Amino acid sequence: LDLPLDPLWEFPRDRLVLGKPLGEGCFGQVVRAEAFGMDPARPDQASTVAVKMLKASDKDLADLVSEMEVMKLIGRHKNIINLLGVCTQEGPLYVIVECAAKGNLREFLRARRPPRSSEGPLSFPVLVSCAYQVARGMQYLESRKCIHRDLAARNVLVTEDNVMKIADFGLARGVHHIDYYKKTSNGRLPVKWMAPEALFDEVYTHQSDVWSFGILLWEIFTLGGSPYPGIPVEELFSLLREGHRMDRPPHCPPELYGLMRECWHAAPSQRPTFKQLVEALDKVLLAV
Ligand SMILES: C=CC(=O)Nc1ccc(-n2nc3c(=O)[nH]nc(N)c3c2-c2oc3ccc(C)cc3c2C)cc1
Repeated sequence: LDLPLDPLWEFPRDRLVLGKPLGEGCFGQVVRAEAFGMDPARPDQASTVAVKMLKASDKDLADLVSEMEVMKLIGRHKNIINLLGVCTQEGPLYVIVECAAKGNLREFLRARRPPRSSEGPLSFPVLVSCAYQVARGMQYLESRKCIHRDLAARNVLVTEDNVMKIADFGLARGVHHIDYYKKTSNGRLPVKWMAPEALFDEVYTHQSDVWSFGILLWEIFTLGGSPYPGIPVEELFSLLREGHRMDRPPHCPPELYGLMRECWHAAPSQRPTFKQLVEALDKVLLAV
């Protein structure tokens, strides 16, 4: 408490009904919720939102406050998870964002793996659209000087209308104390998304995010596959020092594997920019 009141963002906590937790092992810090009157022109209208709360140290408060203020600054875009409001007065700190109903893109793809017996849910144009939308979101974040630093399919959320929304672009990443052997409770090894300059030299640019986007492209066109399959972290270190790159996935046209390999060029200036990736993927989508 004793946080400043920002009337542009403050939302009455009694207009929230907190619901079931999100994430896997977060001690009830992020929950689904219903909000009433998030649109002040429809004060009684319900909507589904997501709420993040503390618990907590003085540092924990400052981290969330900083994460909140980052979202305030970055502004709104169709392909990111947008801040909707905050509860800072007369109670616990809440940060309210959009709820993307279908969950993260990795789980979305894996659950959709294949008269229409030969037709799985996911067609090539819709896979390209997913990649294009993420590229557009990332191009927006870069224009606002935001480096994501862990861009991955697990950090892209999918709305009821299959819109991609980049999540956690404003989360603290503790880049100076990453356990490179860390395996998440879902079995993910996040070191597998890190650009070499980040992993080896602790340098991040927008071009490091471009590297991770290449890994994300590979996840899309393997319908949520795990990158560097079967390669433990110790071997990944030596393979990246030798310049190893992932193989072309099955059922993946050369245009897309081409984009992947460009995103993994050693020199960051020889990777495409997000603006170039948007245009390249746009051409593929228009090719139908
Ligand atoms: C300990 C690890 C952990 O916490 N892991 C986790 C992973 C995903 C989600 N998650 N999942 C969805 C989803 O499926 N649809 N829509 C969402 N907004 C979703 C969110 C979500 O909610 C938020 C509310 C406020 C802020 C500031 C950020 C978020 C995020 C990212 C929550 C927790």
